[PDB]
Amino acid sequence: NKIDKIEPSDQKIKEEYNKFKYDITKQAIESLRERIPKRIIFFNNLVNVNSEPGSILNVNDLDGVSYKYKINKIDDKVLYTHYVPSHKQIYLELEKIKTYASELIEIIGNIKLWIQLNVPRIEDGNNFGVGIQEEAIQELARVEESAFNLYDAIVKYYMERAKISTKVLKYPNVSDYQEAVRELDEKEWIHIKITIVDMRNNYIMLYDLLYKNWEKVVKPKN
Amino acid sequence: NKIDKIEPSDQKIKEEYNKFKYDITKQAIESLRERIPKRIIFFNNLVNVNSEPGSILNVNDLDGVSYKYKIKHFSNNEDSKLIIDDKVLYTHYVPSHKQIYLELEKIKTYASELIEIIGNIKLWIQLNVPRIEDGNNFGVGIQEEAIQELARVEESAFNLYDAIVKYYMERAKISTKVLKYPNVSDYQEAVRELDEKEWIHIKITIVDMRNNYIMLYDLLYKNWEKVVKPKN
Amino acid sequence: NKIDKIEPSDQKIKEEYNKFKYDITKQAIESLRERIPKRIIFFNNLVNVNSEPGSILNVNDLDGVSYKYKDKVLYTHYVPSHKQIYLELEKIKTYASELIEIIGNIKLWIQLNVPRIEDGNNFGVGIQEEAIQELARVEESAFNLYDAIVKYYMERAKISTKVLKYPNVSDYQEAVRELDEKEWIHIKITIVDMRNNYIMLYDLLYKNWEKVVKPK
Amino acid sequence: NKIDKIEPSDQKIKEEYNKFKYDITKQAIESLRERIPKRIIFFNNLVNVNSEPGSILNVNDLDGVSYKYKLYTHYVPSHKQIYLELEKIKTYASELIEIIGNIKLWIQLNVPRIEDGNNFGVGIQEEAIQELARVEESAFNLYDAIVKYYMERAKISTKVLKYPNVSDYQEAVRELDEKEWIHIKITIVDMRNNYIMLYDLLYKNWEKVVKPK
Amino acid sequence: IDKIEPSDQKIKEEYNKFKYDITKQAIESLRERIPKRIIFFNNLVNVNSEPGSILNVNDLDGVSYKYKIKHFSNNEDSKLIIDDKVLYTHYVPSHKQIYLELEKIKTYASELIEIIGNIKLWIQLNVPRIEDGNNFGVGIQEEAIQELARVEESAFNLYDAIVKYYMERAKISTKVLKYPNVSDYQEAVRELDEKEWIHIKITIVDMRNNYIMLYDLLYKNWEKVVKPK
Amino acid sequence: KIDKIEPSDQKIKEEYNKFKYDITKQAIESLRERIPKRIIFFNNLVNVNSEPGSILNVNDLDGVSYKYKITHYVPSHKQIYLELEKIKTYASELIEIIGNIKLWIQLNVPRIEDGNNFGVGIQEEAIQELARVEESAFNLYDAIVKYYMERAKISTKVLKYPNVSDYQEAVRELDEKEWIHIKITIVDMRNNYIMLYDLLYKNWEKVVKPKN
Amino acid sequence: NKIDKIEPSDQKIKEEYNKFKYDITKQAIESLRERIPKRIIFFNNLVNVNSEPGSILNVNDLDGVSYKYKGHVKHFSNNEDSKLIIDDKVLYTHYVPSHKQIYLELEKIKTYASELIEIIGNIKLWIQLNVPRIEDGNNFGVGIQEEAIQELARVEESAFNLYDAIVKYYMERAKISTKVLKYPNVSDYQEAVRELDEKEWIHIKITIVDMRNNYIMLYDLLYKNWEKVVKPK
Repeated sequence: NKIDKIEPSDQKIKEEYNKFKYDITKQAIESLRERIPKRIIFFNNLVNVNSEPGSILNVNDLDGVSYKYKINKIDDKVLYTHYVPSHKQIYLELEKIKTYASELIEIIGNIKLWIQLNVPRIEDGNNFGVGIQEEAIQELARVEESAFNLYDAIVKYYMERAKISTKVLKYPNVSDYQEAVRELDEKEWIHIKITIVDMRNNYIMLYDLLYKNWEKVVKPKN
Repeated sequence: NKIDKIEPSDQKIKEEYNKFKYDITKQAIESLRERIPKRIIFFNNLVNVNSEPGSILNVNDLDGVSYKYKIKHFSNNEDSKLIIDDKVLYTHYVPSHKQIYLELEKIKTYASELIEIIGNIKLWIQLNVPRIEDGNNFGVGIQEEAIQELARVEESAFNLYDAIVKYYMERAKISTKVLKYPNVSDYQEAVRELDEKEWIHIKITIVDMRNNYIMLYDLLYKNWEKVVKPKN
Repeated sequence: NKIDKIEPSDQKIKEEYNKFKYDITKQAIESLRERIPKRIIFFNNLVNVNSEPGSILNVNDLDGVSYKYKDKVLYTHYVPSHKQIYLELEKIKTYASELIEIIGNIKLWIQLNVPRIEDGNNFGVGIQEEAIQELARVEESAFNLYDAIVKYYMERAKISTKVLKYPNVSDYQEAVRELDEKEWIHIKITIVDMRNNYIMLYDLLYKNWEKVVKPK
Repeated sequence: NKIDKIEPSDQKIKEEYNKFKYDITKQAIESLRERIPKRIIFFNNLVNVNSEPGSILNVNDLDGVSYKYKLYTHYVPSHKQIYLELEKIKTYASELIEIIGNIKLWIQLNVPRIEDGNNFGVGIQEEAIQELARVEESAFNLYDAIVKYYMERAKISTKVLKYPNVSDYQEAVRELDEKEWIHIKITIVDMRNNYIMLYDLLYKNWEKVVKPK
Repeated sequence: IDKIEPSDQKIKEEYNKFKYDITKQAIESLRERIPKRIIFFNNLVNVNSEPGSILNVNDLDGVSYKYKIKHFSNNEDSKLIIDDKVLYTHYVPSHKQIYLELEKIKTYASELIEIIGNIKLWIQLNVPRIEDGNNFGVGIQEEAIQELARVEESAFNLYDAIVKYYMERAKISTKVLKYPNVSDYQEAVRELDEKEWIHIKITIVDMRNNYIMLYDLLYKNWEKVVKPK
Repeated sequence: KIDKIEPSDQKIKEEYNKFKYDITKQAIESLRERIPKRIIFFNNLVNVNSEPGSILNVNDLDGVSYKYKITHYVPSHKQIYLELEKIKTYASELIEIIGNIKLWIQLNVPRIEDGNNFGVGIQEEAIQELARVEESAFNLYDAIVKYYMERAKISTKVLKYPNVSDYQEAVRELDEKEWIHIKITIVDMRNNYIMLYDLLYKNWEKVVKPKN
Repeated sequence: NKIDKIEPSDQKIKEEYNKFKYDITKQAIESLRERIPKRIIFFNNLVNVNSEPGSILNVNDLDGVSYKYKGHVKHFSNNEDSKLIIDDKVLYTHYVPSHKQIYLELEKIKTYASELIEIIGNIKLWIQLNVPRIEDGNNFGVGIQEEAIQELARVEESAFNLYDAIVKYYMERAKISTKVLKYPNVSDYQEAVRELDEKEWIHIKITIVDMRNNYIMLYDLLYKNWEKVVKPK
């Protein structure tokens, strides 16, 4: 009543699948030999490890005047007596953050998939090297998950900033609402810079982790 | 009060039941030999592993202009406030993202077929769990691990249907805020970001399809001997 | 510190109680020999395992035009309910009602079959607990369907309220459509989970029947 | 650092205290020999185990027309039928809480002095107290759940008045009533089944519940 | 330096007196205060009562304190505009019967926290130096403190719950005024009062039963609570 | 590279060592004097010898002077305000005293080694209780803001519904709750000081030298 | 399936990578030998351990009168403390200032938190880079390394949350001030503003102590376990 072999029946698909496992290995090795070290230097050029404290995580280049509450005393924000514009400077920086996050997820996802495809058949005993594989997969997914949540967090920034702006329009002299907008912008600005450092450091620990344990990641058994 | 057989009494049902267990095994084997490999190539053809970094998870092909706030019902009164049927009424038009709609429809298709295929492979293994015994059940642990990984992918795809309703609800809510507060520019940026978020989530969903289909296939292929006969 | 035996004092009650334990066992065996297998085949006929992928969990047979935004007062804002989904939801509740009755009595019978607590040689009693737990999970799972149905109508009503207030904000109308499409899928997934739960319970009891009845 | 016995000082209270321990034991035994079997047959007569599937948990006896939404004012009445059925539930739950609490307390009063080893029978006692407390807490939550029904039904009814043509709000009232109707009957079955498993559990492990050592 | 006895000798004595005074109060509670309260609460909810004679609602006034479809005597049952804000003159009385019963509940809870609190503290102060092994009696001490703390914390939450009753009753009563056509809002007030009435009585039983299981627990394991080693 | 991490600046090394000396000084001073003084102090406010119900009562609570008045305002409970200020003082001094005793024990955990570190568990047990009481006192500042915010909300409802009496009963019950909560806090102060002191005193030998 | 070495192909990249690992070690050692002890004494100078009880966590230096409701910029100067109709919507000209004293103190907190995040991240990364190749057995010292990394991340996340709490302060103060404008008859709303400011003043000072204590607890942890943190094998 049964056959118990599950090789793909279509021989053309069987080759395309095997070509796929080859192509991943290329991308995985390629990321480790070229892409990732270059990205380490890239983010380091943005947040140099040798910087003195407070020279990275500061708020001095943050424009606190161009994008605050304004009064007016084929169109735009001119038919209204008071508007509250968005922080274009933070917008431009957030756009860069998403690019760093996308390219990270692509790179990490294929390296993680490659290690998963290298996990051997489950057996009893002598699978200490498999734990190393699992630790690497775990750390890769953790970094990947962290970058994935950035896209949703950015929508929350605009939604939260907009809510406060409505309150500023209703209570334009209650100053704590305006300080809240400023503080929201300053917080997002700091979070952006901490994200960039996390990029730099994550690429480094992931590269260092895989490099040290490369022999067990590839051949986890004898 | 001491009978110890519970085979179905109806011989027609006994036949229909046994045929059902056969059909499961049949469909499960077919999914592994053809349906899954075909989809591995399919999704890879959509998000190729050989793509250059940033060429998959980008937003360059997302129309960010055709479906933003503009300045059909109630054709006589455009962009106005009405009092109709004793209630307040906004004849302000804010369109949906026709581009995202078409992509979201395809996602549900990928999710539907995944639940059907993965669920049956999971069901087949579950129905293949042996009688509970003490000891010598290491192979049962392999069965449980496979069922867990199969169930995780299945549940992840199942959550997509509910999440899509939230996209339209969330997009609709913010658009109301743009209509009430055209001065708060962040409400317009929030709509813009929401579409960008959904566009990225769509593409990451497709990659997860590709990768889940392969690791599940690769996992089952490697442990196939213990998944079928966990004790002999 | 007086007398320490507790058989029911009224002898007529003792008979009705013993009769009750007989009536459960009959119903429990009957559920395993006929009621559950008959229902497994029924739900499979609704979501057949032999269907091509996507032909089960789809939305092709869902009417998406008859019940969208278009008598009691001299009104203009009328928004009907999805009569097609209503009929399917009514069928779901019967499936859930019949499940709780069938599974609950099988569970009670197994509970009544747990022996006196003793130390050791109770591996089969652990099997009994697994069966009772799995039966209770399926019972609890089906039980929550009634509340989920109330939420569907409530959620559809709120969105429909939003469509009346913002008749040109198109995403509110998409949200109604997607809500109905979601329920249509959930209805079918509910039927699959019914089918799969009944058989996994049946397969579980069948394989371990000896330890379920005589764990010692 | 003075005196190390804590027997009650008042001899009249000491007598009343022991009488209470006697009265508990009496009530508990009476509950197991008469009160619980009597209710098992009682609840079974309301939800007979021999009923065909769906004949218990149905909605056929639920009035779905008398209590729906009605110059012209418009009111929304309560489901007087569900009111009537919910009142009985609170009666069933109250009598259960009274009965189980004293049986649970009696076993608690029968838990021995803590010793090392040979306290396997105490585990039987603990298991029994756990199940009694579980059933008691389950019945206790019914009073708060009933207030939510009226609160929830009132909320939806407000929406029907505000949006009298959005029919899903009217379906929500109907569905809520059908949900409460089903929950009522599931509660009655849970009563029957709880009384039986509690009685069956105590009967089987009676020797260790009374003499754990 | 490695000794930390108090430098002030008057303080050092007062501290020893306090440990003595606690031991005094705890024993008094076990010998007199607790048994008296066991009988007291039992006289309120006698164990010999037939089922339903305790947890019923027959003695609850459900008619005197419902909304009748005093300040601002000129405009009765009306909506006003004062200081540019909305004003409702509508009168809705409080449930005076439940108020009197709740006041007693707070008294029972206050006396419980004081009595149970000192017994718990006394046992805690009797925990020996932490050592490895031969600490089976310390587990008994820990078990007693846990049950003592559970009863104490349970009673402590009653003060907060009583505020919620008045807040919830007022909220629903507000809805009855806004929606006199929604009959379920009127049913909700009734059920809330019936719920509080039942909860009050179950609280009284829990007082009775907690006093007994606590007294029985300490008496049976008294030897290990004082000399766990 | 190089494998020493003594502070490079010789001036900092002295300033740092003086700090660790000052910590030990303050912690011992707290255990020998500050804490026992607090035990007697709080006991004199909630005497253990009090008859039941004489502590946790509401008899001394002014419940009429600060109710809804008559154009209509709603005043604050000045009596509770004065008692809340004292509560904050007790909590501040507690955090300061307990924090240094906790910090000193944390600074006294030895170098990590494998096995024969039963005494380190005692240190951890002591730190856990010290932090628990400190965290409990820390939340008092936030809880006080909630009192006024909650009281103001109810008073807002009383102004909107001046004849719905349950809203007025809610104000009264809130004040009575805060009055009781204040006193339970003082007892918890008294009891925590003793349980911490008694715990440290009994296990003092292992708290200081957990390994010999 | 070919070669299983993944050294960077460009020798130039290997130099910047190796230079980077050296530059971290420099920064980490510099932080442990100089930066952190300096910070310990600094925060101690703000909340001195030798202070008598209640002299630190008090409210005596808090201006609670200058900024309550009767460097900002008053708007709608023609209509003061009134309701207006602007862009067909509701508007309250009412002026309610911020607490400049709390503002200045919060600005200092953010610098303390930023410099902490910068310092801790490099020490943590350095230890992460110093965790050896995974091997079976003799990895008791790696547990020390992991424990050290764990505590470093806890402190780093703790400081990170200060920025959001500061946004919450202003939002909370603004809402209550809104209530004071609507209900000047409810005296408890005015007390809530006062208590909110008093709460933040205390939280500011407790934050500074938590800084001080975390810097020393991290330094004390690394100093005592230095041999196993660097060479666990």
